[PDB]
Amino acid sequence: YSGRDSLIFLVDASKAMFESQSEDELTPFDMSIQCIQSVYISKIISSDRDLLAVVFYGTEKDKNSVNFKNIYVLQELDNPGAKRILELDQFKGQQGQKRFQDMMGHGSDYSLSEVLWVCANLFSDVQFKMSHKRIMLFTNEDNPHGNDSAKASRARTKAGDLRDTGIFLDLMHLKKPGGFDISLFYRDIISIAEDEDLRVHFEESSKLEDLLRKVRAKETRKRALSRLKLKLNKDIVISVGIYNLVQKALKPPPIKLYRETNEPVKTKTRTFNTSTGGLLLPSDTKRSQIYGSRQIILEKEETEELKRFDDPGLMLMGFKPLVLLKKHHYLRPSLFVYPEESLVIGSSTLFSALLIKCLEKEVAALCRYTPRRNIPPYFVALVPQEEELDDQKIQVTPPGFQLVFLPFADDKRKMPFTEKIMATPEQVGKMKAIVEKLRFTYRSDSFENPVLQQHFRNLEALALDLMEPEQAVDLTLPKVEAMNKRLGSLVDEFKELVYPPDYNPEG
Amino acid sequence: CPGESLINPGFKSKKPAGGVDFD
Amino acid sequence: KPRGLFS
Amino acid sequence: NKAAVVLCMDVGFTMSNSIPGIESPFEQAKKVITMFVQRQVFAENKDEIALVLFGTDGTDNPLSGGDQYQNITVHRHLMLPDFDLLEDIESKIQPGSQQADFLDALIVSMDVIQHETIGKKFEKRHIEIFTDLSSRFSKSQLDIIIHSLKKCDISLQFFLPFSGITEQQKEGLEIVKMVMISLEGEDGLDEIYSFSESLRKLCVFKKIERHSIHWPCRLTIGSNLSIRIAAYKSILQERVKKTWTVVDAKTLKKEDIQKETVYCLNDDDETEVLKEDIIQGFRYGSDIVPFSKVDEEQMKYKSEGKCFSVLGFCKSSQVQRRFFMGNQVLKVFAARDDEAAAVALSSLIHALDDLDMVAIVRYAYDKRANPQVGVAFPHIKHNYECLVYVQLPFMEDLRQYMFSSLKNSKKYAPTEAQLNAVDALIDSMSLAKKDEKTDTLEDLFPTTKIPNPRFQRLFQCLLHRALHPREPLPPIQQHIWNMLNPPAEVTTKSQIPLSKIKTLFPLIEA
DNA sequence: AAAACTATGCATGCTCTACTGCTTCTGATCTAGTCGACC
DNA sequence: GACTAGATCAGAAGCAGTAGAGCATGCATAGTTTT
Repeated sequence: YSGRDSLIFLVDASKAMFESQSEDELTPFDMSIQCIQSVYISKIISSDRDLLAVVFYGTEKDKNSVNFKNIYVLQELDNPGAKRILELDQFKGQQGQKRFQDMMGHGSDYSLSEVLWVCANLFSDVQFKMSHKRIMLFTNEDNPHGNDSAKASRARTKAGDLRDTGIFLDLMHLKKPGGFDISLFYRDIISIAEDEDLRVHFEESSKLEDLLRKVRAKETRKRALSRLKLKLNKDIVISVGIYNLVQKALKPPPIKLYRETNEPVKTKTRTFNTSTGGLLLPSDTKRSQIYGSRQIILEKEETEELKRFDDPGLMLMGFKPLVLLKKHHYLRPSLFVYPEESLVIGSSTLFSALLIKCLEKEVAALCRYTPRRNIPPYFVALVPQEEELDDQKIQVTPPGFQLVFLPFADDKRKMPFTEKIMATPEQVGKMKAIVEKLRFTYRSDSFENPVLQQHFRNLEALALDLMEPEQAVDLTLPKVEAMNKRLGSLVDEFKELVYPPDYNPEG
Repeated sequence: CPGESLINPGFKSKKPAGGVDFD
Repeated sequence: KPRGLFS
Repeated sequence: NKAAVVLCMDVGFTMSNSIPGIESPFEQAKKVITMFVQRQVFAENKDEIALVLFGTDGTDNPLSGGDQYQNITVHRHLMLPDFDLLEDIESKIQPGSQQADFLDALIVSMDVIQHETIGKKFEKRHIEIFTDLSSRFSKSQLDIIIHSLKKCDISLQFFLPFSGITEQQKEGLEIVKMVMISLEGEDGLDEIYSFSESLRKLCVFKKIERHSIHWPCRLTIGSNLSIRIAAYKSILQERVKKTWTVVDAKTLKKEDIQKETVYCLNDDDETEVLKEDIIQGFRYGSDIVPFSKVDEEQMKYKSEGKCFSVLGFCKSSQVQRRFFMGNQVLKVFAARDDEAAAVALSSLIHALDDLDMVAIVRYAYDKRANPQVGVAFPHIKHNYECLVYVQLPFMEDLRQYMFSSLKNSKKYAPTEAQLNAVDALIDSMSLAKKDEKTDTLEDLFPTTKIPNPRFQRLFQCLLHRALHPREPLPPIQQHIWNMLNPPAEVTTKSQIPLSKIKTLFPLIEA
């Protein structure tokens, strides 16, 4: 999977798309625009290097390379930005609908083959490499061409050609007064016709719920941190890849701008001597350290040489029982080690055998790890990791090795001596009841970083000029009211049984 | 393929965060 | 109990 | 914290000659003293070292009297260790012909300690005697010396070149043993070290040590239950306290070099812009939206600092080690001098241990610290029990990568012989020994007890540069490599399995 | 002689700036084929 | 003959991650001054 995702938003501009079934409801055009804006925001937050486009079919005006009739390409394939969202915002309301009608027009005839041709031409215009090519059709007319059979055949042929070229097609049907049935025409155009997607739908498609669900977390494509050599001996060597399944998320680095005109400014740091005032090259400087009331001087090259112990890679040291590993010895986030056959052929078989036997014997491979050059070595343990899949066969635990760093003697600290007092069974039972009352199921993705979410919300509000930023609800805050309601009188009994009458914990 | 994100292909649709839900 | 020259 | 150590040596002729097949005792004592002073110099514990030698031609002592207390010199007074002391031991310390009794040396050492101890808070005092016991013993003041040592609370340690000796050495050893029994008793017998043993232990620089800051807080379960707790950092990536200082190559001074920052615009003219006109911003897609620092602080996420709340309790199976995040581990005990808090914490720990549960909690160091979601689990030992807290990941920190399955891969399916070879390799390279008598595992290669080689290398290079201003840096010490490698038995046992694995597995570089 | 105020060293967290490795875009070269017109 | 198209390799730029340096905040303790 290499390249970029290109997406085209086809929006129908027929009369039926501007009628509301109920007074308190959103017209199809409004829902389509809202979905497009939500997708734009999600793409900006997650993947800003992707390509998106917005086109209209059924309008009176035309704007395209081929100069077809009644097709207006509002936005060509380009990276998303706040300007495009602001431009789309002028069609959100009813006033926006009137503005759209005045600017473009609506209620005119059209041919789907020409629309698909324009979409294909837009796809061809892109000069980058595209991993995916997708089109979504927002419409509420299940029979766009019922009077003319030739137009339907042309549309089917164009859809088949697009499928052959490798263009995916999706139909996001919108609510219709009489119901939208896909069986009339859209079976052939739609790339995949699901077994359940054959009945008549009296309501908008469920995919719009997914589209409107804003995603505010950066998504990073698979990448190998390093490609190292595992050396069972001076003659036996295999190639492995190291990945980081868990990585801390940081706010995007701030940029420095000029106040007057609002354009980037570039910085540069230069060292100079005080007396002469001229520039000082790195070769005319040294390093010093004061120990024992004396000055020790070393050159930069020697200073970097001080960290050279062994060449980068993993060096085998033996095998250790898994019981000797301690959970409370965590020092650094763990990594994932996987085979790589590109550099060495035959590594996969040896790695698989090692993993299988380590799982069978419940052992972990102790190793010396040196990620890069001029880096002091560390001690790591490779723990076997089996492949675990969920109910839907979607892999949740990949197979390989888990690299966990082990601490040195310096990394540990001494704790003050404290006397130990043991609680009687009654207090333990009361606290057991309290703990059981607040039982809940935990998972790795049940919490969100409030700081990052708030930063993204503020940035979006500033970019799009919203009246007030959206306030993110923090799931990390304890639900004091719920816990108090659930526990009931247990807390009072525990406090009576564990604390003296006059204790005053707060003070 | 099943349960795939409609915004970012190649990635599974991450479910919404639910925080703590007592039994 | 290392103490003296060893501490 | 402070410690005043008086090192008493001798330069009598009895050490100037020894068996040619082994190093002379004088050389061993010199090496031990050098290693001790090196460790003290590179470990800034503010300890004081004095040096006295008995058995020299000269005489320089606070107390002279008559023939007693003679032939002894206080070479170096009590003060902080320095490279000057290393130079002094390198050259100034010289052998001699005159003999001397070590009892006079001990009395003069205590006199020096008593005189120089006043004015400073030296909570510990030690006297190390390096002698061969060849000289005769003037045992006439043992009662008073013992009484004074007990009154002043001054510890005594002796070093001898043996762990086939003359009767004089046997008598000296017996008198030494009696003195140690009088001072402490049975345990004193463990304080008589040999030169080889001292060399073995003092071959590594002192590990970097830092004192954790006690962090008080309140563990809250709901809104009515609170337990006073104290947290300390237990495991963290230790770094070097000192940092390299940029100095000029010619004048060797850091006052003549400074750093300047210049801001300009993306234009041919290269216009210069002051710092006051620089604003902060961020990139939103293909554009840049200004975001001033003041506005960012105004709209920043504000939370109450110093919070330790229990979000909930979950089964230990649901929390996996591979998800642990952060760069520290916290040990949480009850508030000091608080029995009620200790009882509450013990009850919680015991309940969690019995139910096989852990606490998902919210942790915030202070107001400026970002909130974190972590896991606290019980840690019960035969003597102390507490909680261990480790950070947990967020939704944004999880990466969903897909990897092909290896178990059901036809291309990379191992054969039976390959599996047998791998099993033999694993068995041969075992790093743990199963003692059947106690049915217990013993660690052959404890990694946690190995000092970091980085600091050892840095200190060795700094010392070599200091003592040899103009000389290339040496190679890595052999003992560092030995301690960074497994015992020779493991390597020897793994040769045949490794050769078999190499034969069975075809590996071709591309 | 005891209590209150202030100074200084160290721990902790956060943010900002070099340096190495992986991935993708652009340019330069070669090799193979196509088109024009004549005989 | 002239010209273009597609395959191939290397060089350079962008981005990710780590290490090293610097700057706020607290407080622990001791020292000094006042009553």
